[PDB]
Amino acid sequence: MFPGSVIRKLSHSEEVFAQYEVFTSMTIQLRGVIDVDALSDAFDALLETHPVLASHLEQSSDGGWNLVADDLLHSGICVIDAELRLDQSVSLLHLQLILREGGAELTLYLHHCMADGHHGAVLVDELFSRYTDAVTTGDPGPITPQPTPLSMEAVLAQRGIRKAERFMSVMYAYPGLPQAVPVTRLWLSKQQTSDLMAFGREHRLSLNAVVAAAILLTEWQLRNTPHVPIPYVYPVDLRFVLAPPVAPTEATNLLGAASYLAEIGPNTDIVDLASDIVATLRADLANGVIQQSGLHFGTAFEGTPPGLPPLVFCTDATSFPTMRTPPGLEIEDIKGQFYCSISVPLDLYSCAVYAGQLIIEHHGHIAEPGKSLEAIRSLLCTVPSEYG
Repeated sequence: MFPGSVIRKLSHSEEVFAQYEVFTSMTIQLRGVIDVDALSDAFDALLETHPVLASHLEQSSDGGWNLVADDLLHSGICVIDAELRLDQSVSLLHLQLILREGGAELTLYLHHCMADGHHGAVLVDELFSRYTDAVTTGDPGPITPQPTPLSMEAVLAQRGIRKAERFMSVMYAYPGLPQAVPVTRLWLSKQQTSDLMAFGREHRLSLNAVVAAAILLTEWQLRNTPHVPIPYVYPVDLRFVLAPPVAPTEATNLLGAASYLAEIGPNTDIVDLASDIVATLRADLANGVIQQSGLHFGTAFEGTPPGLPPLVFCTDATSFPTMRTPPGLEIEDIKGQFYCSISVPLDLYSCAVYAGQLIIEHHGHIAEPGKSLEAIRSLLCTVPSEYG
């Protein structure tokens, strides 16, 4: 509504991101001439299509958080040639362009209470779609403003759905200024990827499916604790699962959480593990466990709960291709990073295939960041060659 007025209170599912001042960034390394004027038009046009982004959070007397509306007259790009303070109470979106040699660095900051990976990616893609239309044409494209995207509990309420479920047995058995989260990243040669892929569909599996196995195996090899299970959790976009489908910007965060207690022994086989995981998902979907369980992937930012072995979180956020860029500009790299407030127990893995190259990542304040990532690294290059 009018700036200063309350848009809506955040849903319990969204509060995680407010409680840990979680912000998500997306940086595109560029090469070429950035027509800043046109870029600013695209950013302004985008904001008019998603007027919610023009707000901030205010913790209500009732312990909850209010999404309060702001004005769009203040939100503009920020060109440069840390130097920045992300603050929930102030803004939830920041477009930072840093000019460089051949190309500059485009970086979008988005508070996670307004979008999960999918919703955000769609925005990032919209931005570049408008820039291309802004440079190609004098117009960044038509603007049709959308209403306040729904919270997950809102989406379920519209449907029947009124209102962990596997880690109960292993139970007790066996936000000031935000700071960047350390992020380690390892790549794979165009070839090594193709090798892992070929090995993939040569077992009725997928990169993501295998990758998780590799991650889960390694976790055991370094846990220095045998026979102790490894609780696994990953995101599931309920947008293609639920009743009338939900569109990416239609909801804030609609990523369900799929649990899976991996029990790796010294003989456990990659495909064996990979396939069991994939199958369990299907069983849960078929039983409506994922749809009806209030579990969301935001829980990832809450680390491991009491009385439970270290949870392994991994997001299959492989994406960002087919992204429009006018003639003369080209994307050289796309890195994602979080900026939750210090002390966030964020232990998370992630992967994606960029330019036909698999990219492994480990996020969070952890000792020997590239330790497991490397163990997992060589493991994804071994399995495809020597399996028989």
